[PDB]
Amino acid sequence: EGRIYVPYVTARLPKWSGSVQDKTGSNMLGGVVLPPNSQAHRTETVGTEATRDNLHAEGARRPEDQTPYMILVEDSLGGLKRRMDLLEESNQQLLATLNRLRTGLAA
Amino acid sequence: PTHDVTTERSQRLQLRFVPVDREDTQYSYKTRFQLAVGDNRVLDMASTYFD
Repeated sequence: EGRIYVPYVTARLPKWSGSVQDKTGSNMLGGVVLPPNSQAHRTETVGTEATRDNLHAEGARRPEDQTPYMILVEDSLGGLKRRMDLLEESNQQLLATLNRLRTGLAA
Repeated sequence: PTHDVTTERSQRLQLRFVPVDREDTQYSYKTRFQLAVGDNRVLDMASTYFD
């Protein structure tokens, strides 16, 4: 492709933070505070400063990182993965069928 | 030397100050002290620390 990352003069950084996306990141005790961006972050909310568990669409503190959310290349990456899985499933079915047929014939 | 070095009158070597105000935030702790340097004395910050 001959595409030279990265041309764009760089930012110099955010300082105040939360720059990255779907880092996910966790709180205190807490755990699971959602990747900057997403609806949960937009809404001013209360009760998350000092308490664990999930009070958002995504949660439990058990599963992370960097949640594959919305649609990026990753969604295509996630979508691509899904497609691959579907293809694999289809292949299995076919195989099974064939086998059965053979058996029958033999009998 | 036997003069113009140490004082003869009573005086602590190291004082201890207590927080005049302290706020325990969910992710931060702030405390303010009223560091008082008695007259005829000189304090060298380097000798100060937070216990």
